[PDB]
Amino acid sequence: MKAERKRMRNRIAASKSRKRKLERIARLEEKVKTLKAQNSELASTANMLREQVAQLKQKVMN
Amino acid sequence: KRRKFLERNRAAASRSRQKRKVWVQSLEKKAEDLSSLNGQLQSEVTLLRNEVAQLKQLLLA
Amino acid sequence: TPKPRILPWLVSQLDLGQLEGVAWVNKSRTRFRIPWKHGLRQDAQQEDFGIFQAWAEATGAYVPGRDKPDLPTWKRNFRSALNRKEGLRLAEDRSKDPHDPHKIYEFVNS
Amino acid sequence: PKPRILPWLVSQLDLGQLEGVAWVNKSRTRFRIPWKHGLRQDAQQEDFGIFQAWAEATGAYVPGRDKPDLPTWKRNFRSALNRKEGLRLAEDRSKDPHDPHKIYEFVN
DNA sequence: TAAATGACATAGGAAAACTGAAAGGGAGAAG
DNA sequence: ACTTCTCCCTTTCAGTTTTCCTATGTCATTT
Repeated sequence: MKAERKRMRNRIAASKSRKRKLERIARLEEKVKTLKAQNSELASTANMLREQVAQLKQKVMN
Repeated sequence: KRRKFLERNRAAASRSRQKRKVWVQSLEKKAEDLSSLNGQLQSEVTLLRNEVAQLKQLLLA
Repeated sequence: TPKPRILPWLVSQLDLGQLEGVAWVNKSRTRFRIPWKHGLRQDAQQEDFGIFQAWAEATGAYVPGRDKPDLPTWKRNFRSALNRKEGLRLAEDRSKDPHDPHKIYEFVNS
Repeated sequence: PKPRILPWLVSQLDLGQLEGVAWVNKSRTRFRIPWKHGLRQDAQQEDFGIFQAWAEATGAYVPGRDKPDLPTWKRNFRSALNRKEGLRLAEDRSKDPHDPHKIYEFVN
């Protein structure tokens, strides 16, 4: 009448914990997907601005 | 043969868990680096964007 | 019937060496070893909880007949007592070792 | 000055100026004290008020740089009551999820 | 048939509170 | 005015016990 209920408190918490752990992974998986995608877009813009540095140097130097 | 089957499953669950953990650690390290890589680009774009405007507005136009 | 202090009591169990798996591993009595099998293996006999249990009955926490065994608690209290005993320390944690799990403690002073 | 514990505890009870701290028995024979364990993150000095009151009352916890000490205030309060033969616990709800508390009764 | 793995329910832990029993203050009371 | 008690709560002794979490053993399913 004391120990039997107490195990229940433990399993429910354990279930919350196992489930919560998975969600943290799902949230984690989504982030790697967002980061690679955002990052590639930035590398191109870094290059686009970079192309100009070579381009302006020819235009300005003259 | 009951005891060996249990001993075997258990070693396996451990063999499996260790594998799941390394992947998760492998995923997080990948995660730190992309955010870290993501970080350089936001700044580099900024140095470049100022570099293009400062080089372009003052020196030519 | 004064309450036994844990270190002296643990030491005599060692010297008499009656409980299996419980014994010095360094003949110069400085490092001893305690059976520590996980309380979920079905193939578990008290043999794997003899010290945790003995100390429990020894302090009157576990009075056979009145009480219900509780292997996890016996083990938890035993480990906790040793933990804050500054003058003793783990030295090896073979706890999850497939063939004879155990932990090995060692004495020190400074 | 310099208070005695039983009379002081009783006045705190009559005034009932501190939540969870009151009589639970018309004939003011049994009272109750909030006893939440100081490790639940959902605990900051409101569940430790009487232990706190006694500390200031005996001039122990002078809010001025007397860095709070929940553990100690609680320990000393429990200890003082413990060796007060004529008062005794009667229920230890201390680990109760929703209202941690202990209920003390006077040995009428 | 035998490893892997997903799900559960329990067991194991590090830190820090918490405890009864037992020795300590300390500020008045006694002498 | 100075020493010894006392009365009454504080401390500490020596382990327990909570909290919050993690790690395993054992199925039931997959692969």
